[PDB]
Amino acid sequence: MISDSMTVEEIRLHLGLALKEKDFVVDKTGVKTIEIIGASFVADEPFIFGALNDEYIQRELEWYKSKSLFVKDIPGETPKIWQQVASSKGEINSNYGWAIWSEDNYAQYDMCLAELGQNPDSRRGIMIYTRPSMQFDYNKDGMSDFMCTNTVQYLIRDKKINAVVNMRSNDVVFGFRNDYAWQKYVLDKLVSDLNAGDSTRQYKAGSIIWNVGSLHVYSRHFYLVDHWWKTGETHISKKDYVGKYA
Amino acid sequence: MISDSMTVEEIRLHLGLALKEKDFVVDKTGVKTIEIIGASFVADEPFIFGALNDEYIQRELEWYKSKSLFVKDIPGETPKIWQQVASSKGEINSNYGWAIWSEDNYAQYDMCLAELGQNPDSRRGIMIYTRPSMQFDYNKDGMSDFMCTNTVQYLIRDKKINAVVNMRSNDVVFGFRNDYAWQKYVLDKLVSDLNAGDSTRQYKAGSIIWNVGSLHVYSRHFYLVDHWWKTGETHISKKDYVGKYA
Amino acid sequence: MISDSMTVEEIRLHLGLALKEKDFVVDKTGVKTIEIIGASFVADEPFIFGALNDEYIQRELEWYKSKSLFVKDIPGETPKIWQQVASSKGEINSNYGWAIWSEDNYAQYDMCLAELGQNPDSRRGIMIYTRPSMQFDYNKDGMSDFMCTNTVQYLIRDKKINAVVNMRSNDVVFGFRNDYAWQKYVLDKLVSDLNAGDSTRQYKAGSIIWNVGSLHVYSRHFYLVDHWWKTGETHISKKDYVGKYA
Amino acid sequence: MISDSMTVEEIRLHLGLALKEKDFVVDKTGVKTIEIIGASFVADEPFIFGALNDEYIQRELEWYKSKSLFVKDIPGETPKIWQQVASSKGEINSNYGWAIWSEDNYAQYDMCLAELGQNPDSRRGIMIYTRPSMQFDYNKDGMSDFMCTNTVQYLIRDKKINAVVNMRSNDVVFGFRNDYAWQKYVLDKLVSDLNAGDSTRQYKAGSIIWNVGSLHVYSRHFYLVDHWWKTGETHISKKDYVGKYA
Ligand SMILES: Nc1ccn([C@H]2C[C@H](O)[C@@H](COP(=O)(O)O)O2)c(=O)n1
Ligand SMILES: Nc1ccn([C@H]2C[C@H](O)[C@@H](COP(=O)(O)O)O2)c(=O)n1
Ligand SMILES: Nc1ccn([C@H]2C[C@H](O)[C@@H](COP(=O)(O)O)O2)c(=O)n1
Ligand SMILES: Nc1ccn([C@H]2C[C@H](O)[C@@H](COP(=O)(O)O)O2)c(=O)n1
Repeated sequence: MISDSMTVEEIRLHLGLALKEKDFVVDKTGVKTIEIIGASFVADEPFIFGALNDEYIQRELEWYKSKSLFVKDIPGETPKIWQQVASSKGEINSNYGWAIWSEDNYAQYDMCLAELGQNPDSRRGIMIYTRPSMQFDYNKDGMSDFMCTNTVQYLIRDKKINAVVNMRSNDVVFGFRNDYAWQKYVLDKLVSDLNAGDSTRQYKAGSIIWNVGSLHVYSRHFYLVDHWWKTGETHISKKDYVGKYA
Repeated sequence: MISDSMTVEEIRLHLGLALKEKDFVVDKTGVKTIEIIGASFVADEPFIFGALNDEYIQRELEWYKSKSLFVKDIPGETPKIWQQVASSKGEINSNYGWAIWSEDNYAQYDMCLAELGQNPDSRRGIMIYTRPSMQFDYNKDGMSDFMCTNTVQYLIRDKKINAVVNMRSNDVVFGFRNDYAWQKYVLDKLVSDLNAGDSTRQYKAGSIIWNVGSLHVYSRHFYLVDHWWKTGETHISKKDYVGKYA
Repeated sequence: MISDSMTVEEIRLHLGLALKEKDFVVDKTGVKTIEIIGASFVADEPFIFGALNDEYIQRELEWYKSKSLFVKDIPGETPKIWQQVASSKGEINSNYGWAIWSEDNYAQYDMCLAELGQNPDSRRGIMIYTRPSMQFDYNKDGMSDFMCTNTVQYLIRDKKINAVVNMRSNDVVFGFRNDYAWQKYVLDKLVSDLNAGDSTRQYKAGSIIWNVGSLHVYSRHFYLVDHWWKTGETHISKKDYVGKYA
Repeated sequence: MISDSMTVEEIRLHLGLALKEKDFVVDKTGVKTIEIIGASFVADEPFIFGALNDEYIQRELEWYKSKSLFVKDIPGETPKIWQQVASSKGEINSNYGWAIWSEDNYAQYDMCLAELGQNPDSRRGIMIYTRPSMQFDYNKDGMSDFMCTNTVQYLIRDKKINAVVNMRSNDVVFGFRNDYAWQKYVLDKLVSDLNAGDSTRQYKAGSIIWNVGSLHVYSRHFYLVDHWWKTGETHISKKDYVGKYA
């Protein structure tokens, strides 16, 4: 059986409770955050707070597909968040396409596919993003990029494929929305590739279980939580917002 | 805030429900298991079903401390479970002492200690057990040992250090009891070392949160689940047991 | 006066000298090239090395005429070189017909025609291919197509119309042959259209001056340079070739 | 290899030959010019004919740094050449600081720096000054300013950075001296910024290659060419000059 987990709605409630109680934690940049530690929930919605920007997600998907570890290869103008985190040559660590499709990271996609193709019940169907050398690699050439995704395991039960996503650190507003788009993409891909290998498999995408060490909102997005707490709306324009989180 | 997780007592209940409903899954050895996928609970007891064998746990601790990748170096008679999984030269992968203390695995314990000593609020305080090359390493020289522990992250909040344990696969009866004893040991050690570096820290051991891709019971231990379901006792002698799981 | 420039024969000689001296530069694909920087010569021959394929050039002319930015609209089977450089929807940037005849690129042909029709001596008769936004456009939707032609200026002196072609990057073997066919076409067109406006003009096509930032040969075509260096023949079948550039 | 180009001394010779032969072309103002079409030379001197006025060049540098498209913002008294070419509100197009540093022109300097910092061997390292809409923009609000510089490309070879400057039109006497001072400034800046990003790069300024569609001298400066032809002096006072170009 799949575990009886929280949903995104209940995560929203706990994040609102945390802000209500001023349970703040100081980020490495010096700014405040609210936070749930050891979060586990079914990702039954594609975002938590904020708006869906399918345009950005598609540019990031194309970058993942290229497997490039240089932020300039992100289609179009590179987001400043990617610029500030990059090395002195424009390099990073956290291209998730490189992580699962590069032979440099030991063919994570292909090996998980072969595993599950040979034994559908396997507990060893897993894609390993992070690496032991990350202790030293995260600030190579002055980058600041310690891999936030650790592992994603895939379990086929009742002809549905469930993903168990293990993250170290996930921003609620931008992080989860982008990362979920990615994990949903890869799950759909895996289902396709297994079904294409044998037409009697008839697998379907199951649940994505999201496990996060520190799931947090930054102070600049507190107004989103505050507004939802008052009104029940998961998004406002920063201009239309009124309340103490200015 | 720390998430509102299940406790061991609730995990027992769900496993008892899975057996009651005959929710069986076939293991790679061909034997049946019951199973919870994407389990997440606070490890608030040192075992789930069965009895505590402090003698064995101490021998396995001594083996971890040696950092030896050979099963003959387990003090005394090497258990058969370790023999059947070892390579042709008696080698394995899953010595957790090697994983956190060897320089070959990039000094996991020391680097996580240095991180947390420099920034107590860090989300980057983590010990990475598994590795990308595990896709190929798990059956080197004919061993069968795919690393079950992925990562353990440590978060200091309110002067308590919480451990978030991410496992791929965990046997409920033997695995959890031994693995919990290990993770408790390391958490206590980390607290001590951080406190020894500065006497004003005054950190204390917090919660151990257990995240398991597949948390399962093998058919040979079904009689334990069944007996608990009927009586509420978490252990019987296999000889004293009466019921249909013989 | 028109400047005393190199000819194609002298370009051949310098390219042979570069290969002789192993003056190699590593392409972005990881492969080797020889190269002349800041090349300037009169294009007094329709190719440098290799053979003329009038069949391909005509298919590319028809695509230019359609002004389509999708590579599938190239008549017949699309060359793989155009496929690998295209976006995820089959789109590119470098349709030169779009560049000079589209109203989206500000009517370059028509405006240059009007300029030269009004003042034959003008220094402002120019067709601008590239654009400032090319810094961001070159990898839109995952294409890899940074416009190689910058500008072509047209100067009418002594009743002859001279073209000054400014390119960023030009492949010696395929690039120059195709691109020259195009630039010769447009020059002949411009002469026709100006003569048709006034029968007393009697303009004639003059010289095409080719200016290239990086004029290069890829390693897979080194055998052409090598063979010419030994024999003086500007083409061999790859099968008939014998020498160290296999 | 860098192409074997003419030097400034040879350009002087060809201009002296053109005047000797009365190879005149009528300017748009109705005045005569001598002219070299498709000129390409290494700028190995900071001027061709005339005298260096470091005072004026510094004022024009300060104007470029402000990025202002209004000629009144040139420090001190705005030169009449800039007044007669400006629009009804004093606006122009050809502030080169605006061209390379404004976000309105798509961040030319920064993007070329990011390209070359990521791949030193790149052929895509370029600053695009002009734009397709210049066909309409050159006489906006009655200005007369059609961008004279098209593109400048930068190529790093043998740890030297070579600039390839592509101009549509360049006055030999005032234009080249001012424009060269500008391009030298930017090349030195780019070297500094690349070296500051990584101390092992150790790049040095290479050659500036000057490519001009129409390189010309106006009739009011013919006395300079004539005097040099006779004596070899690259400058005279107009009062001290004696000869038929009065
Ligand atoms: N795909 C990603 C990459 C990064 N992060 C966020 C999580 C943290 O807010 C920050 C990483 O910081 P740290 O390394 O300090 O956790 O980036 C994320 O949510 N998802
Ligand atoms: N420290 C460990 C090592 C192994 N296992 C158990 C979990 C599975 O029952 C088995 C590994 O099998 P698989 O690799 O098929 O998951 O070993 C465990 O519980 N804890
Ligand atoms: N009409 C074209 C289009 C492209 N290229 C060649 C020049 C380079 O070999 C490559 C472009 O690569 P880069 O953008 O890296 O210069 O394509 C060319 O010669 N002519
Ligand atoms: N930075 C600049 C700007 C302009 N010009 C000169 C070249 C021509 O003499 C004139 C522009 O005229 P046209 O647009 O007719 O070429 O200005 C120049 O030399 N350099």
